[PDB]
Order: sequence, then C-alpha cells, then structure tokens
Amino acid sequence: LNRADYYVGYLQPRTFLLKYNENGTITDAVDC
Amino acid sequence: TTTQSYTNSFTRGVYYPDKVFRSS
Amino acid sequence: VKNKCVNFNFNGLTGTGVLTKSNKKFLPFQQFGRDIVDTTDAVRDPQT
Ligand SMILES: *[C@@H]1O[C@H](CO)[C@@H](O[C@@H]2O[C@H](CO)[C@@H](O)[C@H](O)[C@@H]2O)[C@H](O)[C@H]1NC(C)=O
Ligand SMILES: *[C@@H]1O[C@H](CO)[C@@H](O)[C@H](O)[C@H]1NC(C)=O
Repeated sequence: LNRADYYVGYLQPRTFLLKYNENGTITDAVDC
Repeated sequence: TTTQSYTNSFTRGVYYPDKVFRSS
Repeated sequence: VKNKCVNFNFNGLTGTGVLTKSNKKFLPFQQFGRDIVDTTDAVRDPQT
C-alpha cells in the first residue's frame, strides 16, 4: 500500500557449468 | 494494472544447487 | 579429539581419517566439502 519489477521466469531442467571462486562464490556460469 | 513487455534474462537466475563448499 | 586416526561418524558420514584445524572459508549455508574427484574433504563440525 502507498499513498521496474515483476521479472517472472520459469525454470527447466538444464545442464549448467559454473565457475567457483577460491572462496566458493559463484563468479560465472555458462549454459549448455 | 500491468504491461507485458519482454526482455532478456542474460546471465541471470543462478542459485547454489547443493550445500557443498567448492573452490577452484 | 583431533590429531589422531579416529573412526568418525559425522552426521551419517562413516569413515576413517585424521582430523585437525583448517582455514577454509565455509559460507554460512555450507556443511560438506568435496574435491574435483568428489571425495568428502572438509566437514564443518555440527556442534563446533
Ligand atoms: C576469501 O576470503 C578470505 C578471508 O575472508 C580473503 O582474505 C582476505 O583478503 C582481504 C582482501 O581481499 C584482506 O583484507 C584480509 O585481511 C584477508 O587476507 C580472500 O581475499 C577471499 N578471496 C577472494 C575474495 O577471492
Ligand atoms: C548445542 O546445544 C547446547 C545446549 O543448548 C549448547 O550449549 C551448544 O552451544 C550447542 N551447540 C551449537 C553449535 O549450537
């Protein structure tokens, strides 16, 4: 209530390749 | 109300799959 | 107890290994730790 949003997406089974930093943070990802 | 414009996700929407710490 | 070969049963993970202190950077939601060849490497003590 009051007196640039709603970006809805649907997920699907996909293989992903993720790059983990030396600290476990996910710095990058590429689809497959 | 609302609009239904379409945009691109780019490199976005990626969470941690499991709870295993991983490095390099 | 640390610095000795001890049979551990951490949260269902049975095995035998030398336990000691480490300087990982386990994030708040992380429990296990594995390698490239998928072996349980570092385990965050549940009560420590
Ligand atoms: C992973 O986490 C380490 C510990 O939090 C980081 O080491 C620190 O680095 C900062 C500067 O980046 C120093 O100010 C601090 O004293 C400590 O050495 C390490 O950098 C970090 N690695 C990353 C973010 O890639
Ligand atoms: C486990 O529970 C005991 C009793 O409440 C508490 O003293 C101890 O700090 C707890 N350990 C952790 C890591 O939560």
